[PDB]
Amino acid sequence: EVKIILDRDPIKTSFEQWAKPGHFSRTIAKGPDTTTWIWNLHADAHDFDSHTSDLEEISRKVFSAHFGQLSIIFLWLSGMYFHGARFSNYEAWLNDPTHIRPSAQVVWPIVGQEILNGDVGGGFRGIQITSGFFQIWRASGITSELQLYCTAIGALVFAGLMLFAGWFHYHKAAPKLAWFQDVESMLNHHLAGLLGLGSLSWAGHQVHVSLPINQFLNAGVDPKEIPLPHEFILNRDLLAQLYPSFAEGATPFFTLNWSKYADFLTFRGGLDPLTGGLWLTDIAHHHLAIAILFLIAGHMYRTNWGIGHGIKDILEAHKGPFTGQGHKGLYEILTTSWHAQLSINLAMLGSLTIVVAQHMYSMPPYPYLATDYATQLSLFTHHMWIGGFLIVGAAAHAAIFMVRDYDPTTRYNDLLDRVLRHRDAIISHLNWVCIFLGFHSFGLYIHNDTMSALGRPQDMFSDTAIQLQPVFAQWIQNTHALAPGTTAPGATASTSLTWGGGDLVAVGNKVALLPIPLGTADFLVHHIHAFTIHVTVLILLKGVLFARSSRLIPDKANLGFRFPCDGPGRGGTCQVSAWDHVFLGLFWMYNSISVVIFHFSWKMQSDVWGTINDQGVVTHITTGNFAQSSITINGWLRDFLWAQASQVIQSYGSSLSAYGLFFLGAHFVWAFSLMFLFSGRGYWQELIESIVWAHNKLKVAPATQPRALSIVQGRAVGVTHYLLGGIATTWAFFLARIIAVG
Amino acid sequence: SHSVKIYDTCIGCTQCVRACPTDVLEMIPWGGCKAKQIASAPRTEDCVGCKRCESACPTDFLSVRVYLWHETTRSMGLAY
Amino acid sequence: VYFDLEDIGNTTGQWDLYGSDAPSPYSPLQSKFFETFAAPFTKRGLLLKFLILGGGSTLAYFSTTASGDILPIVKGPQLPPKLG
Amino acid sequence: RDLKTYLSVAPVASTLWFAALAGLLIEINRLFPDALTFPFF
Amino acid sequence: TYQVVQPINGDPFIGSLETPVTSSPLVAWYLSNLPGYRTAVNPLLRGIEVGLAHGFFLVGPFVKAGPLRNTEIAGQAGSLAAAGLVVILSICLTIYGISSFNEGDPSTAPSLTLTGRKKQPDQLQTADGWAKFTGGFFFGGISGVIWAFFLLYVLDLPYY
Amino acid sequence: TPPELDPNTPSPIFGGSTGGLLRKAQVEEFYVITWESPKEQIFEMPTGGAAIMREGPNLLKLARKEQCLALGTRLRSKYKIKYQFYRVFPSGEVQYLHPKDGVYPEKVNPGRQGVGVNFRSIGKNVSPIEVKFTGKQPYDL
Amino acid sequence: SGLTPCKESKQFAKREKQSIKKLESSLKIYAADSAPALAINATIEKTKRRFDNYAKQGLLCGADGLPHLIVSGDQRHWGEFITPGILFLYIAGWIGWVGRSYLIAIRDEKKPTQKEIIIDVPLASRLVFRGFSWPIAAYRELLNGELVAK
Ligand code: CLA
Ligand code: CLA
Ligand code: CLA
Repeated sequence: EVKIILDRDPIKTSFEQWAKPGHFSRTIAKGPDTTTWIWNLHADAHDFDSHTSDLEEISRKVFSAHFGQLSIIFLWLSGMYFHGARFSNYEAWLNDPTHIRPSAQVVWPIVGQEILNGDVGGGFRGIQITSGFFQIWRASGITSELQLYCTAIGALVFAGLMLFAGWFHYHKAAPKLAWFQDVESMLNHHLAGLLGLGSLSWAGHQVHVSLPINQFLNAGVDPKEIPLPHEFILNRDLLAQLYPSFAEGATPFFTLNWSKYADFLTFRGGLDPLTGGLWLTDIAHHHLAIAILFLIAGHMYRTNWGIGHGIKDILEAHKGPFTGQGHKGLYEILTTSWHAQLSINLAMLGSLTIVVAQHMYSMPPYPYLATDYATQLSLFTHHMWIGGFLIVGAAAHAAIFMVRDYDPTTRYNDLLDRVLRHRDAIISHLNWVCIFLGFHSFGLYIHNDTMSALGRPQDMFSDTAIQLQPVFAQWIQNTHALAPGTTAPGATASTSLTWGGGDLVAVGNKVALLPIPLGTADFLVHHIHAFTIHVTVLILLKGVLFARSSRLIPDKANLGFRFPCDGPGRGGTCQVSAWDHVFLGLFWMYNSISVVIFHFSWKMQSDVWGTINDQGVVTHITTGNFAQSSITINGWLRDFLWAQASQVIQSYGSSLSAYGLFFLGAHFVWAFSLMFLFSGRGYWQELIESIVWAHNKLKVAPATQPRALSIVQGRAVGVTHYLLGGIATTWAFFLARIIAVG
Repeated sequence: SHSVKIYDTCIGCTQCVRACPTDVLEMIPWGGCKAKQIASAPRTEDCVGCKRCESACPTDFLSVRVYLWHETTRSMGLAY
Repeated sequence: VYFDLEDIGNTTGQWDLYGSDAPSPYSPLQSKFFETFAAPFTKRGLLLKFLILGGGSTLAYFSTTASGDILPIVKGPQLPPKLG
Repeated sequence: RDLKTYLSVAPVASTLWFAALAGLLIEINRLFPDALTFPFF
Repeated sequence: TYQVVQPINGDPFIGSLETPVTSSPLVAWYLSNLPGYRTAVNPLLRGIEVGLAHGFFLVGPFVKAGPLRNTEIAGQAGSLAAAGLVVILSICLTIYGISSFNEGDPSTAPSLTLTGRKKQPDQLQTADGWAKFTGGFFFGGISGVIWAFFLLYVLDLPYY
Repeated sequence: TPPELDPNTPSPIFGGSTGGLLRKAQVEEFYVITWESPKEQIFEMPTGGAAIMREGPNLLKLARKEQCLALGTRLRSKYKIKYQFYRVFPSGEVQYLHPKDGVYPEKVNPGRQGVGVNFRSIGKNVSPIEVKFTGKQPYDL
Repeated sequence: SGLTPCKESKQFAKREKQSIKKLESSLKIYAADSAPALAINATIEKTKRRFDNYAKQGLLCGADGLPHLIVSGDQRHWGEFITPGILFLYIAGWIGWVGRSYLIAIRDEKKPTQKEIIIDVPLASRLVFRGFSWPIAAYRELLNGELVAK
């Protein structure tokens, strides 16, 4: 076969269908008879494979939808750059980053809100931002508000192009099903074209704009005096005085004999003692390897020249004694089901966001990011939630595939088979591990609480009594310390300062990073992590494996992916559906992530962040109480929650009172969720009966018959507010705390 | 086991019999409606109580009702 | 593998899987020593009573003690708020 | 386009309505702030 | 073409599956020789062995992790607790048996051998046998604790 | 009319599943469903994952019955097939369950006699107090 | 009325005083001719105006130093509750009356729900000003106010 560009001519464009609500569904396009109609309209709006059964049409819908998504992201980026141009103190912050608070939002003087425009420094009144954009912009060598303004226009223009493309590829030239399926092609391009050229491109701006300008900023020269980026490209003299390797052209690269380029590219590693961020000389070099690597990787798959790989070939040839003919037929499944692809992608993109958070705190990439605790606590916590959510979404679509696309008669797999043929063995074991982890992580805490309360500190699990020293993580930690020179001779300093041992970095009076200690307190929390994660996995995997059938419900697959139950029979069968497993898994992801970000916040303030003076004396924020008081639930209640929540409950009258409002505001919607979660629509519908009576009495009863929320929606509404309330509370709590104290 | 009854309000649509997962109901000759048939619960010992029958009745008020009663192995839907 | 009404047991996998059926590997006399000395506890009922009454009073007996915590001991008691 | 008019007057009618209301309320306040009572009688 | 994983005893419509951890010759040999599976032996006899092994083993955790030692001279007394747990357990067993099996009743184990050799009537699992098993479990349990404790007095072991 | 009987007929090709019979089958009951297949075909097992129908008569033993009807119902549609299922017990007696009266239950048959039908339909039942202390229940009437 | 009028309350004066000093403190960092300064001076002028009006409109104050409202019906404080309230009931009645005028216009029609999710704005604009004289709902009440079926 030969891969090519395939499209079709115009397929309609009119406001006619805008005027017709629920047009996409044949059931709902007839209009409402009850208020249920309205909710269904929004819940089935994006269910494309529920609209039609043609794979070509569904594929064309999701393709333009991605253009729509990108359009928004570009419009969203356009605003952040614009606000950094009109309503910000970036130019002020650019001179004194260590003392001036970054702010990019001014509030109108109505009703008394102007109080939120607090003293952020630089003779500026506004709201302190924790997005981190200031450190990105300084890293890109962005000097003036003009350049941020130009990027704002550039992003807005791109937003228009993205939006235009979506219309063009759904209404004008719609890609054919064969085009979407060319996966050997797409992977080649996304590997080489998007990632390879993308990383290559940024490696260029760095070694021409970022690296030159950043050196000036660090020398201490006034930002307004620093030559524009284009003065470095034109006159190579400027980029020759600093980084003299530029004296030659393509040589030595072209003549190989690498390199005299060690001058602006190196494997130094560690952290810049003056900026607190990763060496820009390393990052530029880093993107150089990433480019080439992905450019190499972009030539694995065979297309139109017989050289490369057929993915279908690779899979089929991977079969063992234990697994059967497994992997055979996976290519046809993954090229035929969107949900199958989305599940894998969510699981992986979500997992990636989580490693990003752990990598950006321990290896601070942007200049003056480490000592801005307000941002670092926000960035880590933000990615933890984003990654956390995306992972739960993988379970949902894995389940949807099982219900909707799974067909043994047409697209058998054998690997997917067998798994279903011992799903009780997998779930029963995962059940056991969770119970073991629960007792052996949380039970240790309850032990500690009881012994402490009985006045038996020596009978506790602690560093001063019965120690549970996490030696495996400690040994590794030590190994990365002895890594440079010994294992990796090219590396000058350690990978991270958490592995440094006897190295510390400070910017201003604040600590950027230092070796992070590990003790019994860290042992207990990690098993708590190991525990909470497994239970989340249990709920979701159980939902996927038993999505189709069960000893209780032989034909669950016929009931669909999202149904309330199958009645009170068989003892009761509420929340048997795969949807309800995602619903239940959502709470447990929340439970797990919440104790993760609390683990972060306390550990950093207690053992890492704090004030340092020029005598070496380090004074941490909470003063190193993590080791002796995080090993007790009462300790978490008192020394963590009670103690640190004082900032947000004492923020009224201050610039941080909005956090005080959102603190209580989020407690409200959280408790509000409990009305929906603890009750059933049977009561509410009967209550509405008495209320409907009153309206009929006064001739003001609506034709659209009011109905209580569906059983599933009641759960959807409940978990949504439980999440919004709980997460927003910690948000207000975190930001108020870290902005006031930090 | 559970208790399941039928009423002369039945119109012989036959939908519940089609809805039942454990073959509890069946249709029998009658002369109270144009369909000339009516549902019957001759095997309530095999019923589980999922009410799929009720969920499928179009009579104003259900003509087939399921009154959950004493629990048995059959009704508890146990494969063990 | 099979299915005969004749033999339901076998039809429904009622197999003594890991069963031995082998002769006793235990040396005799040893068995006989244990068979005559552990015999009183094999009657049931009586064992139940022996463990309750015996276990109960044996437990009571450790009522008696020293380095448990029977000593508020010479320590001046606080007041310690409005007093009392 | 008749039809475009039709997209409108949907729940976009709510937002156009409430945005107008919000504006009016805001201007009133900007004009008469901190009012705890009706003092004209 | 050779798969390792097979239906149980060749019957794919029955619960379990055959895997290396279930039907290996090593696993089969080991499990068939535990005191529990010696179907043809005195239940009382089988029990004592279980008690002895279990008893002996229980002393360790109680003594080492006990409130009484942990640098506190109480020491080997813990073993005494272990002697208390084998009493609790014995009670449970006695209860399980009494409730399960009736006096007149016969065995409830399975007579067919895995291979269908109907030839085999079996076990305790009767009111009479179980009582014997527990009764022996106790005797062995107490004796197990005592001998471990006995070793504790003599000493020499690296942990304690 | 007399029901069909069996049984020595072969069973379908499967590899083994964990959803299979348990002790309940051994000591309480178990079920068998049987059918005739025109071709050797592949079908989704209620308990497990995937199995191959064997051309000609086929025999399957399942626990719980509902599993029997779920599979059987699938057999009727999807592919056109005629099926029947019986209740085994442990002694060896067997019991014909479905269809049980010649024809399927959806279709009205003259042989059938009504059970549990109240001719005073409606919710014309009496208040609980009326039967208080009378073992009866209002619907039973 | 165990309170003292705000005009003659020391606590009420201490609050105006303390508030102005807080805003003036912030005034120091920004220097004179400045945007924040003008913004803060505008809040200060808005602050003085506020307290001035409360005293001017005879509102009592509590030991706390904050005004308190009398809703008993006392004539000196209708401004506090009764006057604004009647204003409310007028508007609330207006909205409800217009809303009920729409449903009755809609009820005998085609698909009535169609105009409940897609508003008939020509019809609505025709009925909105009927709420101006909504308290002549009273005269509907003398006849066709509410349904007799229930
Ligand atoms: C500008 C002219 C235009 C017109 C007249 C149409 C008309 C139509 N489109 Mg096309 N479309 C357009 C532009 C247009 N589209 C563009 C620029 C894109 C790229 C994204 C698309 C991509 C697209 C897809 C994938 C599909 C259509 C479909 C349709 C038909 C369904 C009608 C409908 O209800 O749409 C919807 C009306 C709306 C008002 C939806 C608005 C959605 C926007 C993007 C939300 C923006 C996000 C928002 C900011 C989130 C914040 C919320 C928060 C503030 C609370 C209809 C003929 C569908 C079809 O063929 O029917 C089966 C279909 O599948 N369109
Ligand atoms: C790549 C990302 C991605 C994509 C493309 C999809 C796509 C889809 N999902 Mg999946 N999902 C995802 C991630 C994703 N999901 C994640 C991360 C989770 C875990 C929570 C889920 C869990 C999930 C479930 C349980 C279900 C889906 C379903 C669907 C399908 C229809 C959904 C719909 O109509 O939209 C409708 C959109 C709405 C009704 C918007 C509701 C607003 C939300 C609930 C609250 C937003 C609040 C906001 C964040 C902040 C508050 C602001 C407020 C005050 C204004 C569609 C194929 C449904 C399905 O049946 O699949 C076929 C289905 O039931 N998804
Ligand atoms: C704080 C309240 C709370 C607690 C304690 C639990 C506990 C548990 N959940 Mg639940 N869960 C909760 C809230 C809670 N959940 C809420 C609000 C939801 C709604 C979304 C869920 C949804 C949910 C699902 C879907 C699942 C669980 C599961 C589990 C079990 C996980 C396995 C385990 O750890 O074993 C260990 C048990 C503990 C750690 C409990 C504490 C034990 C104490 C400390 C020791 C014993 C005390 C003492 C010695 C006992 C003797 C006292 C005597 C006087 C009687 C565990 C029992 C999973 C499961 O079933 O397990 C496999 C499961 O799938 N939960």
